[PDB]
Amino acid sequence: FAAKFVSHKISRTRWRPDVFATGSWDNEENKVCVWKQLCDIKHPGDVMDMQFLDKERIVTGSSTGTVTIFRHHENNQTLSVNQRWEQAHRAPCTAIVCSSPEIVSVGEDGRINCFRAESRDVLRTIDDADSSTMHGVTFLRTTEILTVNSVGQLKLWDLRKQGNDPTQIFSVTGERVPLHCVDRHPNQQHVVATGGQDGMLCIWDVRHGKMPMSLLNAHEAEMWEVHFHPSNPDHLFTCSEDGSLWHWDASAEITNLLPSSTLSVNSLDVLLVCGTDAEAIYVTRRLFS
Amino acid sequence: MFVARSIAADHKDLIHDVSFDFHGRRMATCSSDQSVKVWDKSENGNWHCTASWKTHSGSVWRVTWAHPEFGQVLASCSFDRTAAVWEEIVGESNDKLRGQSHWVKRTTLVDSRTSVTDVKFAPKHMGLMLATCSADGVVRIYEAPDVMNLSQWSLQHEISCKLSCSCISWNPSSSRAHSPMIAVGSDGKVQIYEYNENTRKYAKAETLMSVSDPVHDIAFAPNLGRSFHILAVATKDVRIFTMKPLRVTKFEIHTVAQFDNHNSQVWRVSWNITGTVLASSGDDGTVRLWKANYMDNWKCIGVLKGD
Amino acid sequence: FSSFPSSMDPYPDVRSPRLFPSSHAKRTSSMGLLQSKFASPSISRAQGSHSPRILPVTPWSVPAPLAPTFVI
Repeated sequence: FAAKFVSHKISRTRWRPDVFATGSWDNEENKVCVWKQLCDIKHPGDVMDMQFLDKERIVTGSSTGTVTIFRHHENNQTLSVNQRWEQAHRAPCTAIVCSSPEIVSVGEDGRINCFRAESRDVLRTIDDADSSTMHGVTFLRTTEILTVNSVGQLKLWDLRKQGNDPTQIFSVTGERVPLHCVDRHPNQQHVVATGGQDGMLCIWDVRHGKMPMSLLNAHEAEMWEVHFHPSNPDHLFTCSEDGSLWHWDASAEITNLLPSSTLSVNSLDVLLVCGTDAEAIYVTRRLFS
Repeated sequence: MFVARSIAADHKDLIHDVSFDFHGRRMATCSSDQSVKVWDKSENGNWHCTASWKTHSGSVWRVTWAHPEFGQVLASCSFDRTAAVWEEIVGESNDKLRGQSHWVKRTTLVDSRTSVTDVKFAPKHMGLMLATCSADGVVRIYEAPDVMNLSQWSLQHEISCKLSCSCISWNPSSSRAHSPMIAVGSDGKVQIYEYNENTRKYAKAETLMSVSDPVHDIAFAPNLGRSFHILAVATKDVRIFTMKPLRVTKFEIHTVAQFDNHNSQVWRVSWNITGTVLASSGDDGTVRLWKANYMDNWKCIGVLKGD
Repeated sequence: FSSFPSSMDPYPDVRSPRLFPSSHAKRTSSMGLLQSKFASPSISRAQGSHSPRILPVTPWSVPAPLAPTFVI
């Protein structure tokens, strides 16, 4: 575990499409670097959506509903300014996921606006005015979607058919937390689990009823993020909003086993980092040990 | 990229007052051209004016911003004998965009029979409350008794002063910890004021003595973490007074310091957000920043100049 | 207890609506400014100078039967 602290309260970083990049809020120049560092780029506008759409291509949605795209030709170290959009949500998207031919996005006010590949024309839009902050977003069976508002409100919706209604709705008995964590299985495109604010372990069976298959509180503060193994579904580890990843050993344990005791964490992709509530500075580099 | 440079106000006539919002991101200006300008500090660091409009028929001396809990409200003060309240308006259709912002009048205060020198919002804890002082020499306090009705401005109180110069400055102390009181500096003897228990009237607790020349400005300092209160006057000398309540009467003043290194009129006195730093400006064209010593004496940290 | 006393005074509900009941309230010897403002408005409804001098006269006397005269 190497923690190359580089003095930026980092908002995001992800595994290479060793290889990696990073992105950060909380500065004048909106901060994002590649990699021991490749392409440390400045831009105006935050980082809400983040997906390196090729080894060159790289897209990013920003705070004002903005969506910036560029192409990291690491060979010439040049970024082709791929795509721009002014007002998506002007809030940011409050999660980001991927869909086939389009980003499975959602925002706080809920402007589900579908930029797609070469769809500089934003054609499709479920412009349902989501009242609470919709921060839960995924493709389930694309375009099966589910907007989850900040009442944790996991309403299953659609985008492939038309009409702005949602297709279904998942919810806990109380509606206590706001949206921070969910869990679409790599084991199955139907299996999910609601990671919530008490160190809250909830499990959402789509195909087998829809009850709270779990309710288990282990971590301190609100739902941070996790890192699943990108081919080992069972192995993961869970944090809370200070950042403290407990080694939630569902491969087999959970303990005080992070390089912990810090502030918050940035963003999730591991094959390695996660993301807590305050999005702060941390690093790691040995993610199979 | 960021640069701080000189910027044109866009006012034909002379600028009487500049005020910051709560965040310090926005600035309001007023001038004798009868227009109020609001500046936005862009995230790209250049001040750009948000809007300018013709507020009054006669020169606008003073301006102030209310607490951001109430909303975006600016109060103005003129030689036309009126104070106006304005509320910023932005409209967006329950769709992206569609929001338009323009200056609007919530209300007018006609009650002042003469040209008004100053207007100040009271502390946020009090509610929407403001004071104003005029050539009639009558301090008036207006309240909005309903927060919802920003047009509903009642006249809470009227008290008599003397005649000539004027400035007002509320105690910014959060209430629960402290009582409301306000200093008025006109011309020359100046007497402040406090608030009574349930008489619900302002009384003259004490006066700030030793004032020299006309009282150009007065400000009360934020009393954050200090039991005692501090008020500074820019006469044609700078003075700092320390108020202490102790416990009929319950007031005492001391004079902390006097400073003449301006050698001339001190037009503006301003405090820090914390009350840590005082500033003074004058006809020398110098702006002095002040710190408190461990002894509670003031020292000049440094001087900015301009020509 | 002043607030309680005021509430008790307002509890009488003598009649609707009267400046005579406003005077029944001034019986306590304490008068709200709002009433003064209303009186000024009524006066408004040389006149300004008289109001300035009349108001001063009212201010001079706070004794019973004086406020009523000042109001008149």
